[PDB]
Amino acid sequence: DVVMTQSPATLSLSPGEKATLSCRASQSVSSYLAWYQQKPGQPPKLLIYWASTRESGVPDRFSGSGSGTDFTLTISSLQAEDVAVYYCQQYGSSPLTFGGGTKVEIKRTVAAPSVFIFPPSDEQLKSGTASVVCLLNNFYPREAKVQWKVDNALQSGNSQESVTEQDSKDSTYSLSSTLTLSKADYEKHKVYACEVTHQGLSSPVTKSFNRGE
Amino acid sequence: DVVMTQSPATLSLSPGEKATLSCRASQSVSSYLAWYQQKPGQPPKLLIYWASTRESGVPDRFSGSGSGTDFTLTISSLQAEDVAVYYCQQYGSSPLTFGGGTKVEIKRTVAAPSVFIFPPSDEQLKSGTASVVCLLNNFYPREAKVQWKVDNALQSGNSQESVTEQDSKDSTYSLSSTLTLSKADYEKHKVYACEVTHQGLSSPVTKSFNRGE
Amino acid sequence: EVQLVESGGGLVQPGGSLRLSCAASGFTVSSNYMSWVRQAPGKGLEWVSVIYSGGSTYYADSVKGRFTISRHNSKNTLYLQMNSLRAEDTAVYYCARGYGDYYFDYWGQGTLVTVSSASTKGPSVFPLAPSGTAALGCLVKDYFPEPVTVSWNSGALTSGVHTFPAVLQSSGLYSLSSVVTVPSSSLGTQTYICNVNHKPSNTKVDKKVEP
Amino acid sequence: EVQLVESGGGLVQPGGSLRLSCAASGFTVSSNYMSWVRQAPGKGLEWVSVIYSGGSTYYADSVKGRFTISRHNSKNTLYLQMNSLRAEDTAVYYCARGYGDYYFDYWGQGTLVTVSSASTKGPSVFPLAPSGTAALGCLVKDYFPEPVTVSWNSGALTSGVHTFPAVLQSSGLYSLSSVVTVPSSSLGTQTYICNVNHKPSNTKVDKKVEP
Amino acid sequence: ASVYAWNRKRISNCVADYSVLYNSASFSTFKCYGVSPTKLNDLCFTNVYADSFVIRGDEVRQIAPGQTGKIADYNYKLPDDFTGCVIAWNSNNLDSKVGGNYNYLYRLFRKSNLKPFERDISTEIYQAGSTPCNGVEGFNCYFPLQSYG
Amino acid sequence: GNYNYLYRLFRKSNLKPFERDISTEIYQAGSTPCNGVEGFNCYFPLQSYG
Amino acid sequence: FQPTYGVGYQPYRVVVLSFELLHAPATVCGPKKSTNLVKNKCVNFNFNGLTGTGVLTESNKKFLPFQQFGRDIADTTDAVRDPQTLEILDITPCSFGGV
Ligand SMILES: *[C@@H]1O[C@H](CO)[C@@H](O)[C@H](O)[C@H]1NC(C)=O
Repeated sequence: DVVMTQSPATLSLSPGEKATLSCRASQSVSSYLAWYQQKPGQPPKLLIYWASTRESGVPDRFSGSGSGTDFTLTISSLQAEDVAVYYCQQYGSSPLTFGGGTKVEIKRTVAAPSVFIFPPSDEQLKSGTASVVCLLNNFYPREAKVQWKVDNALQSGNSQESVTEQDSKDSTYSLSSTLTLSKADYEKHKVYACEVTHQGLSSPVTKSFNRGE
Repeated sequence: DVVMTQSPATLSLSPGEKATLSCRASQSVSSYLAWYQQKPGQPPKLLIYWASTRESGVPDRFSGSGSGTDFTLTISSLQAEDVAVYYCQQYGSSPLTFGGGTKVEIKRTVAAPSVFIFPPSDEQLKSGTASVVCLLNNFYPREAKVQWKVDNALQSGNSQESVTEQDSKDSTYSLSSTLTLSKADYEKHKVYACEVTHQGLSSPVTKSFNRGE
Repeated sequence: EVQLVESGGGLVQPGGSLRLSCAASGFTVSSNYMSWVRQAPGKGLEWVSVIYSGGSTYYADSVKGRFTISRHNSKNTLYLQMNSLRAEDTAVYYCARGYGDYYFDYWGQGTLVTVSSASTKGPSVFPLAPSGTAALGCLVKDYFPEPVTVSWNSGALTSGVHTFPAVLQSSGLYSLSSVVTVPSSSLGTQTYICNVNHKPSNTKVDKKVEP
Repeated sequence: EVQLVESGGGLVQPGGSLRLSCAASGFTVSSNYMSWVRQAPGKGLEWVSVIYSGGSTYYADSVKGRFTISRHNSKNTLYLQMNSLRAEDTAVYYCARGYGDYYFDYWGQGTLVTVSSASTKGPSVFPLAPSGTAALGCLVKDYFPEPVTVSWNSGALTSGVHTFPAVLQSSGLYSLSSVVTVPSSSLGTQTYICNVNHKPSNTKVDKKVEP
Repeated sequence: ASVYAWNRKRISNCVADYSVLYNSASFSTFKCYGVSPTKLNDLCFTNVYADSFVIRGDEVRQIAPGQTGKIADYNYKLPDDFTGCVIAWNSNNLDSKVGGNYNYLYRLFRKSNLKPFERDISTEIYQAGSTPCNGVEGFNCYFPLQSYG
Repeated sequence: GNYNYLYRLFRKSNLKPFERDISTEIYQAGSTPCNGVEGFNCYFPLQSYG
Repeated sequence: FQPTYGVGYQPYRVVVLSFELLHAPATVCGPKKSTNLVKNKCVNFNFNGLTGTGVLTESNKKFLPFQQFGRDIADTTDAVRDPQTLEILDITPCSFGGV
C-alpha cells in the first residue's frame, strides 16, 4: 500500500509559536489528504481536507500546504488546548492509510510538583496486599524520578508509575507511583518514604509516614 | 452395541493393598481395551492400552491382564492419591463404549469430625432467607448423621447436605448441612443447635448458638 | 507440552445451537485423530464424535444428524457445532487426541453444556460468621447455571480450602459453601476473602469474611 | 446535531463473535458513506471497513473474510459483525460518516473490543487516606477488562480530578488511582464519594473517602 | 498380501468361468455392483484386475463403493462408479496363529485419503505433531502401520 | 426414510406390456433352490426406495 | 488533472464497444477478404455467397447493372458478375468425359 510517514514523532514548542508538521507519502497522492486531531480520551476531529481546505468550525490558525508526496500542517499560534495527536490520512489510493501520528507538547514555564504520599488503607492491608501511592501534582517537565525508601532500602523495580496526559488548562502533568508489598513483608518495616527528584526542585523532596500512626 | 460391565461399583481397601478391578464385555473384544483414571474435577488420564501396555508417565503399580470377555486392572500397592473413578473402554467394535466406572476408596484410620455451626449473615436476613450451615471437617468414614435442633424441634428433611470427595492428602471427608428458613419463621426461635453422630465419637456432638448474641 | 483447551460451553435453550471450540498445543489437529466425548453429571463417559486424520467424521447414534465435528487447519483448532439440543445433552464435553480412534492419551480440560429453558441468574454471596483453629467461609446461593469457581485471597491460599459440590435446591437453583480452616494466630489479624466467579453470568464477588 | 453512538463492545474470547452497533442522529445512514476505523491501544488509527451510499461494502486486507459491515435502514443504525477474532483485534472502534470514503468529518465516541481468554473481573476500590490544600482519592485495583469510569460526587466535581491511565500489572490485571485536590476549608466539612463504575462487569461502588 | 500392500494380478488374454466362483459355497460375501452376477459369462471385458488382501471380519463392509473407514480411506479405495465384484471369505483356519499372526498390517495414519485404486506402501514415520521429527520414531512420531493380531 | 414405495428388483423373465406382477416369492439368483426360504443367493424380490 | 501526476491518477480515455445482436438483419461485419481472380482454370469460386466449382471465362452476355448471376433453363448458375471489376464470367463445369 502507501506508507504514510509523519515527522517529528514528538514536537515540543512554546505557546504562541508556529508549528510545522510534515507528512510524506510513499507514492504521489496528489491533493488527496486529510488531517485529524485526536485529543486524549476523545475521538479524532477533522481539521483540513483536500490538503488545503479548512473544515467549518476549525479556527483560522490551522492551515495546510503541500502536494504529491510532501505535505505540511501549520499551526500559526500554538495555544494551550492543542495538546493532541495529529494524523495525516491519504485517500487517493485504494486502501485508506493513516500516518503514525505526531504528539504536540506545549512548553510552559517550569513548575515544581506538589508531593503527597498515601499509605495503604487498612481495608487493603488486611487482604495481604499493600499499595503505597506517591502523587506528584501539577509539574512540568515530564522527567521526574521517584525513589522509594523502606527504612533506607535500595528498592529496584518494585513499583509501577502512571503519568497523566498534559493538561489542556495549564499544561502540567501528574504522576502516581504505586509500590506493592505483601502483608508480612510490609509490616516488618516502620517508616515509608517517597523521594522525588525533578528539574524544578533544588533538593529532592522526601515525604514519609509511619506505620504505627 | 457392546455393553461394558465393571465390578465392583465401589471398592474400599486399605492403602498398601492390591486392588483388582474386573471388566466384562458382552462380546469378545480381543485385547482391544484401554483403562482411564478420572479424578474428581479433572479430565480422565489414560493408564494402560492394548489390555497390557502401560502409558508413559503411568507408575509401575498399574498393570493389566485378561482377553476376550474378561479383563482385570491390578494396582499392586494402593496409595493415597488413587481415589478416582476407573473406566474400561473397548475399541474393537465400531461404537466406542465406555464402562460404568469403579470408585476406589482408601480406608484410612477413624478420624472424629471437627464441628462448626455458622449462623445466617445479617446481609442474608434482609432478603427474606436464612441459612444455618453445619460443617463437619476432616472425618472418616463417610457415614455421619446430622440432626438439627430448633429449641428441640423434630426437624425432618428441611436441610440439604453436601459431601466433598475423599481427599488425596489425608483421605478425610467434609460435610456441609444447610438449613433454610424464612425471616419471620427463623426469628421466632432463640437457640439453634446442630447435633452430629459419627462412629469416631463416643457422644453426639452438639454445637449451638443463640440468636441474640 | 500437549495441551487442549475447550471453550464455548454455556447455558442454551432446548432446540438451540452452540459451537464448541478446542484449541490445541503440542500437535497439529489437521493430521491427528480427534474425539469429542461427553460425561453426564453423575454418570459415566459417553463417546460423541470422532474426526480422522484424513477428515472422515463419525457420530454416535444419539447425536447423529444433529452434531457436526470439524476442524480449521490454519489455526490448529477443532470445533463441534451442536444443533437441535435435547434435554439429555447437558454434559461436560472433552476433546481428546486419539491413536486412530482407539485410545485417548491426551484429554482436554472440558467445557460444560447446559440445555434448559431457565434463565441465567447471578449468585448471591453471603459470609459465614466464624466463632486452636477455626473455620470460616462463604455460602454461594441461588445461581444458574453451573459452575461457580471459588478461590481464596486471589488464589494464594489453596491449603485447607474445601469447596463443596453444589446441591440442586427444590427451587431449581444451586448452592455451594466454601470453607477454610485457619489457626487462631492469624484468625484475628487476617481477613479472608472468597473470589466467587460465575463465568456464565460474568460476575466476580470478592466478599470478605470477618469476625 | 450529528451524533454517533457505538455500543456492543466488550470482552470476547479468541475465535468469538461480536456485533457492534452504531446509532446515528442528524443524518440517515441509508444514504451516507459509513466507515469503521480501529485504533490499537498506544498505536495509530487503522481503517477497517466502509459501506457506500448504494450499499457496496469494502474491507481492509487484515479483516477481509472475517468482518461484515452492514446497516438497517428503517431505524438509522449501522452494524459491524465480527467473527473469528484474533489477538490483534483488541482495539477501539469508531463509526465515522465520510464524504465518499475520502475524509471523516464526524466520528463516533468509540467502543473498546478486547480479545483475550481472560475472564471479566470486577474492581476492588480502596480509599487513600489524606494527611492550605490536601489530595484525596480512591485506588481501583485488580479489574478486567478496560475501562473503569471514576466520577466524584455524582459528577458534580470535575475540577482538579486526575484519573490516571491504568497500568498493566505482572498478574495481568489493571490498576488506576483517581485523585482530587481539595482545600482544607471544605476538607472536614464536605463528604467526598468516588463513583467507580465498571460497565463490563456491571458493578458500581460509591466509596466515600474520609480523613 | 496385507491390505496396505494389496496384490494386483492383471487377468488378461484368457477366458474366465465366473460361475465356478459364484456357485462356490465357500465365499461369505459375493457382491457385484456395476454388473449382474449371472451376466458375467456373457459380457466380454478388455481386462480384469484382481486385487487380493486380508482384512478383519468387521472391515469387509468397507470394501464397497462410497463406503468410508480405515480400509477405504488409507488402505484400499473403490471408486463411486465401480463395476466389478467384491468376493470375501473367512480364512480363520489359514491366517490365524496360536502365538499371533503379525504378518498382516494395515495403514492407520495418513495425511489424506487414498484416491480410488491407489497403492501406498511407504512405511515412513508419520509426523503427527509437525515438530522437527527428523525420521526417528518416538513421541508425536508414529509408525503408520498397525498389525492385525 | 419413507419405505412405503417398493420396486421389483429381481424377476426370472421380462414383463409383457401392461402386465402387473405382485407375487412375492423368494427369488433364486443362484444355483441352489430357495424352496420358499431365504438364504444364500435367495432374496425378497421387492426392495423399497429410501 | 495535472501533468505531474503519477500513473493511476493520470487521465485515461475509455471506449467500451458493446456488440449487440437483435434479430433484425445484421449490418456490421468485418472486411470481406478478396483474392486475385484466376481465369481458365478449374477453381472453387465464392462470389457474394454463391459458391461452386468451375472454369471462369470471359463472357459476351451483357448483364443489366442490377443483376449479378445468370441461370440457364435448368436453374444452374452458368453466368456471374465479378464484384471487384464489373465484368461477366461464364462458369463452365470442370471437364468430364467417359474413359
Ligand atoms: C473497385 O476498385 C477498383 C480499383 O481500385 C475500381 O476500378 C472499381 O471500379 C471499384 N469498384 C467499385 C464497385 O467501386
